[PDB]
Amino acid sequence: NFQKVEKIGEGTYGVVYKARNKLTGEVVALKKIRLDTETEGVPSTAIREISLLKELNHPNIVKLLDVIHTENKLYLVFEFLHQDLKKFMDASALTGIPLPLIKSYLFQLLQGLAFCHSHRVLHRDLKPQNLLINTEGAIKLADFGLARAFGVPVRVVTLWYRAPEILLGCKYYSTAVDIWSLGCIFAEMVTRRALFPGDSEIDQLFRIFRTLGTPDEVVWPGVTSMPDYKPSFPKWARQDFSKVVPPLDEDGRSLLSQMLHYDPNKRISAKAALAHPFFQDVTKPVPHLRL
Ligand SMILES: O=C(Nc1ncnc2[nH]cnc12)c1cccs1
Repeated sequence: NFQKVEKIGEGTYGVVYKARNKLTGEVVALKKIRLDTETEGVPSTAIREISLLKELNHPNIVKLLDVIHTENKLYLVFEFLHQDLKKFMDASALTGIPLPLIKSYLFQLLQGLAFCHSHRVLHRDLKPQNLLINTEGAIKLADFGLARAFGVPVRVVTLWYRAPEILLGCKYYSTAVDIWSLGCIFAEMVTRRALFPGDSEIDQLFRIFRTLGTPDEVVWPGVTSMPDYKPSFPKWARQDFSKVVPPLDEDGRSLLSQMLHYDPNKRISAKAALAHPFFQDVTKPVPHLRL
């Protein structure tokens, strides 16, 4: 029922094609979901989880158009967008993305997050490659909720945006994990360099600690009892944000600090972040996009 137009890439869960729906003419992103058994068919809890996502609709969430479970295989049909934030950042490297556009994108992403989180759905794997942009100035979160439905594999899956509680082996993390990832992405928009580009779980942890300080029981009650916490972690002091994300203004640096609080219970929520004075002068610029 779908004509493949071209291969978009290898996604987190399998190959993704730009395709045309033969009975509506709609152009879509068609995602084949890799079965690990392949042979046993689609686990039923995955189908039920994914089916729930068909209802979690918001303008800043890439729309799940259809779920097709046939021949004991799984395909997801998503709304197609022409650019991603990773590609847009690479393109804007000389000049950087203008503040007003960073601000608009951050605000839109926080709306999408606050919607999802109010329904107790997390993303868990936000990263620039899953932040998609249209010609209208919109940015939208892709693959929302797929991590809970299918798992997140090691394969390399980037660790750069992973929250510290996940890295310390917490099993029962919260919506705070997405706020951490979006804070990382905010910082990368501003500086044009990834904030914490680890190449292993411990390198990721120690890059975080080198910037934000090694966490202790003062800033994060309970941290020393986390599964993968080690008393022998090096004890680094915290750096100034003014060093970390120049030339971001005081309001941005305030917001960023709250999004990168170690204690997930103290980390700002998406709802609260929408109220932050950083967004007092937010607008919706139209991006400069060549397709
Ligand atoms: O799926 C990807 N990119 C995508 N590109 C256009 N529209 C999409 N809607 C949902 N995902 C989309 C991937 C990018 C790189 C690998 S897969």
